[PDB]
Amino acid sequence: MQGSVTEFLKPRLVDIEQVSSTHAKVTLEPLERGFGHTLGNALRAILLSSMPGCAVTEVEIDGVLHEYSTKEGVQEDILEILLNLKGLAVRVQGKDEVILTLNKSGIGPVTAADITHDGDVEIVKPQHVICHLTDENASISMRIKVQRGRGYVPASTRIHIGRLLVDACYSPVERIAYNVEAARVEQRTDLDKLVIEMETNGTIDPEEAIRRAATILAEQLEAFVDLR
Amino acid sequence: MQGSVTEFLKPRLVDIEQVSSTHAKVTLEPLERGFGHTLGNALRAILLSSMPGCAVTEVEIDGVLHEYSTKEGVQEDILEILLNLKGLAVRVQGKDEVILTLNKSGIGPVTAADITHDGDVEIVKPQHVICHLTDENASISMRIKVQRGRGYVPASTRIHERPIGRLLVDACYSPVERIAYNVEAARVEQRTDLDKLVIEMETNGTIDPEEAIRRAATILAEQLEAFVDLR
Amino acid sequence: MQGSVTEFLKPRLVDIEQVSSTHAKVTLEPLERGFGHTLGNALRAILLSSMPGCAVTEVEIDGVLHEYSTKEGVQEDILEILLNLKGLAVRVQGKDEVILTLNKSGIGPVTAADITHDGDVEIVKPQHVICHLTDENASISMRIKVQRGRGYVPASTRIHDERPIGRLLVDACYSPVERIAYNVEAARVEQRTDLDKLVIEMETNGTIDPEEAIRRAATILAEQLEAFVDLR
Amino acid sequence: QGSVTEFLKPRLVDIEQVSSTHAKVTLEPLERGFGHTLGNALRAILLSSMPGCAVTEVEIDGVLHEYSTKEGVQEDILEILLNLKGLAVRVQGKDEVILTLNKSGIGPVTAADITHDGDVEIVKPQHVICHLTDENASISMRIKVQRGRGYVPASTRIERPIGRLLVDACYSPVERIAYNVEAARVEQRTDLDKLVIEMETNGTIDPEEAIRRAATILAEQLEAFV
Repeated sequence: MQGSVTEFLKPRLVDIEQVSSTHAKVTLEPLERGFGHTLGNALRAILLSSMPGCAVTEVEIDGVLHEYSTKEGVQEDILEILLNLKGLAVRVQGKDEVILTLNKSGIGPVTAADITHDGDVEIVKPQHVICHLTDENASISMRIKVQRGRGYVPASTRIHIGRLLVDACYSPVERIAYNVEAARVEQRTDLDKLVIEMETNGTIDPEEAIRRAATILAEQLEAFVDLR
Repeated sequence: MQGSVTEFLKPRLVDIEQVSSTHAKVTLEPLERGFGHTLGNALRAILLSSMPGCAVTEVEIDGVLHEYSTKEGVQEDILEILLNLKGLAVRVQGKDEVILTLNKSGIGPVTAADITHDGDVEIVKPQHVICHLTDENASISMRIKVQRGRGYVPASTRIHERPIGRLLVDACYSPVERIAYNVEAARVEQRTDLDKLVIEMETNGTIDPEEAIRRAATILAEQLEAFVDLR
Repeated sequence: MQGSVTEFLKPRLVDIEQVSSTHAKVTLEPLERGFGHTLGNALRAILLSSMPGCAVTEVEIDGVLHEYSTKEGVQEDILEILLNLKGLAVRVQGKDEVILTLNKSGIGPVTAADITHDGDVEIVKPQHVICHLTDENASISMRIKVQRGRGYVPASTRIHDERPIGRLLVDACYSPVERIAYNVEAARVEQRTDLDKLVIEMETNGTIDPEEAIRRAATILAEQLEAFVDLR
Repeated sequence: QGSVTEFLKPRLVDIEQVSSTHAKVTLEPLERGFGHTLGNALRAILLSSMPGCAVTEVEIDGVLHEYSTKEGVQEDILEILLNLKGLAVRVQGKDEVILTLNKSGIGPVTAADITHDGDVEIVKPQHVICHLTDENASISMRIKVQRGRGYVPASTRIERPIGRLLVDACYSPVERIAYNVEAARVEQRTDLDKLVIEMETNGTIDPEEAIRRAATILAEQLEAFV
């Protein structure tokens, strides 16, 4: 090449290792010394708190008046059910609120697969157990409210009829970790590669989780443009 | 939620408090919770290591063959002069290298103000003493090389050249010297959650506080180009 | 149900076991005897041939004229590159044709991660090697055409034209389903004893999710039957 | 997937009744490979999931056990139950209908002698159930016809005894199925087939409705994936 004063060498998503359906290892590579931790800490903060996502916020179970109520033909208590509903990982098309209906009579587990198939709704882990009906004459009929939000708004902060409130885990990102490691490139010798380890709820893809973290970051800096 | 700026309020340079000529307190305000430290740490890392800046790298003094003493008519030894030249804070237009000539005969201090006025070269502290000529028949004539760079770069360079440069001085190209930040709850009255990031800067004068920030942000934003939109 | 016309248990996606990023095991459960193989064979046929998906159809490499010509500074021959481009797994937003540009100068592998970042495009396996530049003065600049199609249409089945000169044709593997297998297994239900559970083993190219691959197979099936299920 | 109409959907294009209980239905616009896909799907539904009414119980006056024979009837009670098994009846919208058969005279007591019920349609009225020998002979029975699936034997059911008799239920409205894919010569394109489904029914079901019910069972199984 030809120049006089170098000041670039930007990283790019170079590899994706899906350890599982909800755990991956993304690696941004050309990283000038010190930039591993700079982007690593910036992103880890965005991923761990500013990611969008859908989450169950309310549930209306038939016969259940309040949380400390009773469901004779159900193994776990209503509280345990709301705790089960919190882990309902759902990916919805574009709406910011969708009502899910769950009708189930029988002996055995009432899983997320028993939820009424809505075309515009995606159930990440259908094998996710929400209930366990004990007797063969037992049944549950509930309307699970799923909303689009950010972060973690628990039941407390509110201003509210069997409307059962459930702690909202809106964030598609469950656990972020990063390592800087020497990306021993043939060319130079001082370059690193940032390895971002993700543990999502499935509702978000690793690469899109990164491209949204970067977008939140870059947009915060919009008022400090200065080209070059 | 749609395109270009969502729910997230964005920060902007809201105030600049120059504690002195080289120490200031910049404050970016509308900051959603958690963004104070996110930008604060991102920027503090860019400011503390990726800032450009000019620095004296070589000096050619007439009569002086090498860094070890003997200069007839000058108070301080050549080494002390090179150490003095290191502190020469210069802000240049757009040359990654400019040669400054300093001719001076006369009793008293040879300051940075005596350097030959180059149009594009801006001398931050003209009262910066480089020398002290003892007798009245004493004089120095040197060509000070000023280069653009980043970070510290020791006198270690080369191994074995029409144009030369006899004496070498350790280059501390960084303009930014020390960074500190505080998040503090902002004051807007309406939403009273919001924070304001206060970035405390101690520069070498060759760089303005706001431009130091807008360059830090630009290095950050450009690193993210493969995950955002630009490029 | 009340007057009764049904008298039959309907299966539903009950579990998804992602053996890996591109291999999963989907299981539809309440299945009346004989229905495991009936749906299993129906679906396996739809999945194995009627699935949509994105695929590289054309490529325009700078300096390369014919598909059987040389290249300065690249390890593998142009044919090998087109074969490499076939395995480019890309997931695009909403578009039946997107042009991807790949500019790369240097030494080492030119992977899918080097493709110019389009917002519209999603590159499934960025570590996918497309090239290997031998000398440092070596470089490739190509425009890879990615189209939305169905199943697999070989180069042969594109023998006419448009701009034959330069545009190198590549075999299109539109379907994101590389291999399907199914097992019926007794779903040893709590009370019943005639019920099975259909286990569909999938080996996709990543561009398609297991459950959506099934819900698209079922949709192709159900829609074929539209003239015998309603139409009135 | 963007989805929405790209494949050539087939439709019932012709019906060739080789006889009263044997037909050849043909669904035509069929993209390559879809002949066998639908052909095998349907053939499995037709061969095992079809409804159909069947005689399950019979209450003959004077008769108690199957070991009885009757005063005035040619064939023994067992033979009569075996005759009742072949009673092909098509009922409106019910899962159980009681048929009454009163008959005095000499000659065959056929399905045509069964008391005309509005809902009940008797497919083969000339179907012989009995043969009364003397002219003072007569039978009076209530034949129970139920809706169900597949072949459900009498052993799946069995003061002391109730009224009487049980008969092996052959609910399946269809006996045998066969299909051929054959290239269609549709005057549009050329890489298309036509599925020919050969049916041998018991008469209680029409060919086209047998297909439209097979397709409906199929499509409804896929409801959770559509």
